[PDB]
Amino acid sequence: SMEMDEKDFAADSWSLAVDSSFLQQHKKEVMKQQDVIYELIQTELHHVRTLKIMTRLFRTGMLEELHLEPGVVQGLFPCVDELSDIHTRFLSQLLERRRQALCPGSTRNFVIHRLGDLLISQFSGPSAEQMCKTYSEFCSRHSKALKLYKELYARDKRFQQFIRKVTRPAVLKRHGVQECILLVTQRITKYPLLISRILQHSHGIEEERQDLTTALGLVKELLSNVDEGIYQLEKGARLQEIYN
Amino acid sequence: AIRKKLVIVGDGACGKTCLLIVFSKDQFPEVYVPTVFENYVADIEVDGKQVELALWDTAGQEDYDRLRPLSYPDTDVILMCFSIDSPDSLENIPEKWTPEVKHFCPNVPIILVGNKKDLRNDEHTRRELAKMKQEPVKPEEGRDMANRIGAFGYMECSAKTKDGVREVFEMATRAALQ
Ligand SMILES: *CC(=O)N1N[C@@H](c2ccc(C)o2)C[C@@H]1c1ccco1
Ligand SMILES: *CC(=O)N1N[C@@H](c2ccc(C)o2)C[C@@H]1c1ccco1
Repeated sequence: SMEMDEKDFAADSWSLAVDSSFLQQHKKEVMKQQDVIYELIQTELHHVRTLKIMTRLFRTGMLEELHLEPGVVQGLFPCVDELSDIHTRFLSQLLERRRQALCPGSTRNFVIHRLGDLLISQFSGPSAEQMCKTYSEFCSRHSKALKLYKELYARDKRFQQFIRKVTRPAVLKRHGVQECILLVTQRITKYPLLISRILQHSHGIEEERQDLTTALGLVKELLSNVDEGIYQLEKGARLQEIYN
Repeated sequence: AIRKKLVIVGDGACGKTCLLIVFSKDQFPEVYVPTVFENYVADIEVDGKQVELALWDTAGQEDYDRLRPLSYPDTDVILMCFSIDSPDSLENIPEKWTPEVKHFCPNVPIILVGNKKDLRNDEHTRRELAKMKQEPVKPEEGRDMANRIGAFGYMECSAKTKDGVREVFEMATRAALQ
């Protein structure tokens, strides 16, 4: 992550991020809505950062320092480039919406009144198709990635020393290889929980209540499609085991 | 320290996300209770042994039967959660959650946990349940269910007051070590 965005999302809530003289001018219902919108963006910022750890610390470090067999690194980090593009673009849009909403003379005081339209765009058309195909691929390769990691850690001493070295910093405590993989798989099922709670505090404007209800329906359709498109791959699985 | 993995399972209304947040945070969430839990690695010392306990939630995965099992690989301890203000969440334990956990996590200890124990003597809770011919889950109903499903043990807590929360995670660490 970049320092500018980390400081903007350092507080435990929107009500603690904004100045208290700005907070006091708003109704409690607006503060409740903004607190959940802030959590959505803060968790998306953390999710993009998990993907950057996977591509730039783990993936690139393995290609540059290790002598692994070709196609091994791809098995460990399936679809990470595609996933990083999808989520970095979505995050860019969420952060621009916040930036546009800032008061002149402030880098922290804002209210996002329109979010539903942005969530509909992300979870419909070509961008929904790309998230659906990418998560169907990633989640079907998840078990194989963990087993490949465990195989290399137990048999390759150099790989073992590499892992101990790059995961040693305290900021990486919950971001080892297997932890990053499960963090990515779990991301998509967080969206209906966050959107339903934003919707619960967005009844003031009927257009916004409608857009958030549409977005919620779109995310659930995507999750159901991803769930139905999963079939766990197994390294060295025989054809007979697959067609039975 | 040795690394152990904990996963919490249970219905959407069981309070599992709140339990993981209150244990992991440090300062109680008096301003905002987060909607979601990402992960956490707790540093725990139990009976003289130091353990790194990785914490995971299955909230959001309840309706997705093919995504949900991806949370199970290499789990060392399962917390099986139900809500004391929801006898329906207790009834879903033996024939929905227990067979799935025994299938994907064979020989992994399960601790059955009764969340929201503060609501056992709440007036609004008792009145709302009385309309549907129900009452808050009794301690003996929790123990008998834990005994019936082959649970390692039965524990109660309140994420709201923090009572019993530390004891649940210390016991889960001991269970993961056996
Ligand atoms: C993964 C993906 O992009 N798609 N899943 C589709 C679907 C419909 C029913 C099921 C089980 O899966 C729809 C969507 C798509 C759009 C265009 C081509 O595929
Ligand atoms: C899950 C749980 O035990 N709790 N959730 C609470 C809450 C407060 C506001 C909203 C939308 O939900 C109340 C209770 C709690 C409070 C602090 C710790 O747990």
